Amino acid sequence: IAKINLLGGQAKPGPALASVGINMGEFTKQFNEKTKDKQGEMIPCVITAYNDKSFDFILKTTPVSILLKQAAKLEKGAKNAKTIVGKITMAKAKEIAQYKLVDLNANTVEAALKMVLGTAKQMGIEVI
Amino acid sequence: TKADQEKMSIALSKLAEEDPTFKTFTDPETGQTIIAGMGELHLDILVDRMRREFKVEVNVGAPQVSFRETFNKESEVEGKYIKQSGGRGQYGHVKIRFEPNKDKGFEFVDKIVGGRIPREYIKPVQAGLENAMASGPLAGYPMIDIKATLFDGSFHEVDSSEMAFKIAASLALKEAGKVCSPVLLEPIMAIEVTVPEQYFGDTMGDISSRRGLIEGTEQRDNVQVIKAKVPLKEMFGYATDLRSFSQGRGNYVMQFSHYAETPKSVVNEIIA
Amino acid sequence: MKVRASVKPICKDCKIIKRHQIVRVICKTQKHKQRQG
Amino acid sequence: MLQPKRTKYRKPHNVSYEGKAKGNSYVAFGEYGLVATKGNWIDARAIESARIAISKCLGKTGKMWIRIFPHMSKTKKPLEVRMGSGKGNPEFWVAVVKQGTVMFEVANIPESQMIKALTRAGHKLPVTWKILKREE
RNA sequence: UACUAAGUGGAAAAGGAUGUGAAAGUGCUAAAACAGCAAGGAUGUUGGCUUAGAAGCAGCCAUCGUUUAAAGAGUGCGUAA
RNA sequence: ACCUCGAUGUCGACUCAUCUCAUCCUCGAGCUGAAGCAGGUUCGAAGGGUUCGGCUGUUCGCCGAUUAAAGAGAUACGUG
RNA sequence: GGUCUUGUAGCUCAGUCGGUAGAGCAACGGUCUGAAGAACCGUGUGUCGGCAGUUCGAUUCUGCCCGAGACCACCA
Repeated sequence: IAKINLLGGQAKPGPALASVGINMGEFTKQFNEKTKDKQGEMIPCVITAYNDKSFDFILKTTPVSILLKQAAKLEKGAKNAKTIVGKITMAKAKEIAQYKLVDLNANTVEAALKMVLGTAKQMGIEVI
Repeated sequence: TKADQEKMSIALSKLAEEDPTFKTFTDPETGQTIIAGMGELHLDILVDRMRREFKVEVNVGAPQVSFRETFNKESEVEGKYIKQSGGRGQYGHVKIRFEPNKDKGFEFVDKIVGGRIPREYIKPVQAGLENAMASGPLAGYPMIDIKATLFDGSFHEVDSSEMAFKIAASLALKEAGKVCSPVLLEPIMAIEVTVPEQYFGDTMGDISSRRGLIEGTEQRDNVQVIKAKVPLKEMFGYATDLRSFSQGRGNYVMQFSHYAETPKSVVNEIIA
Repeated sequence: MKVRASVKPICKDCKIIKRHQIVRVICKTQKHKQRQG
Repeated sequence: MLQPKRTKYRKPHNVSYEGKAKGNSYVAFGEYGLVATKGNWIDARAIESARIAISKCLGKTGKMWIRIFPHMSKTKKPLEVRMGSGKGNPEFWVAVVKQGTVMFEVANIPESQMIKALTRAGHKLPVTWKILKREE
């Protein structure tokens, strides 16, 4: 409920996280400071009622799908999934699988790799 | 009526004394009375007062947009003018190339190398083209950003004074404007409609009623404000349209965004 | 209430009924009401 | 004017269109064919209306084959005329439809498109259309 | 021995029909068929493009891959998002 | 080309009007791209009603004004 | 329904019964011209109404169609 998909920068515009009762500044400061190490990469974030919904936040473990674009030797997204630009090594895919290992609701290397393949078969890059 | 316009000016000048927050002008663009106030009932009672106290009885008008004109490339041109007038005869043959392009304005190029025309007739045709660029074939709207390149010309014996070249150039420009099927241009404006998401669905509905541009939303620091690219002609009724659907809970701004070629839905109205 | 010569479910909710051997079509939208056939 | 180029006679006996097929009782080049359960005259107007109804919903991949042609014609006497002057001039061309014959066939396109096209074009003619599948 | 619910019979066309009775091909099911009901229906996934905002769901490329009886860029509804 | 021409009173105007709804209004009601007012569409529905003047022989037709609305088809386009 | 005619260039016109599409004007260049009128040479335009045949070959010859033009079609 009221899930937000936002970047690692500010949190002012998104009318899904700060539209439940959490103050804007008091936590946008904390997010822009703590997540500054991960600013520029999207982190899907979710919320729930604590006892009045004054402050109850959590963020999913960051998926590499946003960085799968640059992993695909690209600098900006592509409409078609049948276009090939560059080649991606296997070590990058292994690091992607291990990075989202605690992110994916399951845990095993083959499933994570196949899921990345599935979300990349549509993105425009075929994983190795 | 002319007397109606004069008494409108007398009423509005005195009405400005009673209410100086509106502005009154005569448009050099259309000649209508341009009255600028802030609301439906406000303008209604303004006209009521000027028809009761000042006894000015006039019907409602209709705002319009100047819809400037551009066009495509011409063949070269073929301009001729042969008439026995002007204290003598007048003969002139001209062929320039006149290319419209919204990047460069009037650039005149001269390419006389065999002596087909003296330099005394270069400035005349330059001036003729410069002053004839101001009118168009669709509705007289200016034909801007066109470059001229003189290539060929011919004059007669001791006849054929200067004005023959200018008249021939004007005829050639008229024919060229007719043949290339010109298109029109209107100033599209950015409208920053302000509403704290209370009437956002109404905003989309009202925008779409004018074929619209609804694509998303953005927030300014205490509210959400939506950018809409809107034509100028449909904004006049859109003011009361937006006011009505938001129930008087929305304000915006109207500024010149950019000049965009008129859609064919506007173009079909010019053919006669 | 409208009259035609053919009645098939135009929408996914346009069910067909025969009240008193009188054929009608009923759907979620009140635009989608007809009776004949 | 779906006119046969050479016509030795243009004023024949009108038509007796009732009768069974004299050939082309099978779908040869197409995959769905239009069978007629009742013969009739068809003027060029109705022929063209049905043809354009089929062609509007005809896809780029599909191809159509005609199995009929207005080999016959029809005259028309104007109003307020006393009976007997010979015969009128042929005003148009008439395709004769024997019952049990196939008039049009379609192929090279998915089945849904074919059946939808046939059901769509079925109401353009008084003849009770019937669908027929691929034959040999 | 059967049909009919229209007084059809005892007036009619194209078309429509989830109509009735019957016949035959085949499937599922008492280890419980279609249900309803009680439920889950998740995941990369605002996948990427589009318009600052179109991102389960305007639309477009792929239209898949995992946990898995099962989960669909989702079955539709509802948003400019 | 049909009974009827050893006659089948036919144009128009007034009067009797009557019938029918494939209803114009009044009415009930459904739906809507039906905010209200103002609507549109549709089913039922004949109980009742559906204006007057100028012009042309004129019902036709034109014009003007007016009413909830100022219907249409029939009776030898009824009525010597 | 017949009796027939008409449609050709940007305007109005002929159309070697098949052997071409043509001036003038609309409009342009040049030439002569006390000036200017003046006249001449020639730039340019042509599904010859459309479709089919016929014809060595079609605008022409034939048929059909469309747009237009005149002849009658409810009585003792």
